[PDB]
Amino acid sequence: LSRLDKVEAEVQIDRLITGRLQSLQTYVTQQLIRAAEIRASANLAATKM
Amino acid sequence: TNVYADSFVIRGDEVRQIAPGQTGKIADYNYKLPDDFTGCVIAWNSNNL
Repeated sequence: LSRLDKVEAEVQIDRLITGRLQSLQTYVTQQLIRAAEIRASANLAATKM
Repeated sequence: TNVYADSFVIRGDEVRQIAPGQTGKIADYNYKLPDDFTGCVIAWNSNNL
């Protein structure tokens, strides 16, 4: 921001948001997959318990 | 639906300041195009008048 006049920042902050927003969806989609992995393990624990 | 036709006279150098989302004196303190704009900028010389 403070380097540029905002009408340019609107462009740049995309490549930040587009980057970070993605990096979340990577991390999130990971957790969901990893959650199910624990999920099946938790079901096995309930079965053994 | 409803158009706004507003006109004025500026210098032949400062007209590049007239652009939606730029800086310089005419767009800084004189006349301000918005951040999200639709219309056309029509510009010509009237040096003979």
